[PDB]
Amino acid sequence: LSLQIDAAKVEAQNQLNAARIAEIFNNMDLSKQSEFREFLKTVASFQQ
Amino acid sequence: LSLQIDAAKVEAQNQLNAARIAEIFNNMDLSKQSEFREFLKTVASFQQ
Repeated sequence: LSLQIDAAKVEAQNQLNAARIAEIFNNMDLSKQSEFREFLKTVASFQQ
Repeated sequence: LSLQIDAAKVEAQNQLNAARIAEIFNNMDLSKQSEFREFLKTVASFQQ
């Protein structure tokens, strides 16, 4: 009972970690570069 | 039982901390610089 329960929720946490962690690195870095293209967008409006 | 349960939820909280903390630093700083590009946007409307 506790064996397959705990192993099951262990793998559940495993998809939780792959999911959340990937969301972290991706969303953080890519949103940072979105702020980058946005800075360059405002500079583009300046050149306009 | 309590061993793999508590270790399991410890790593669960670990992804919770990486997730939420990264959300903090990123969203705060990047949204701050969004207020920056927004100030410069209003100044751009002034120059217009």
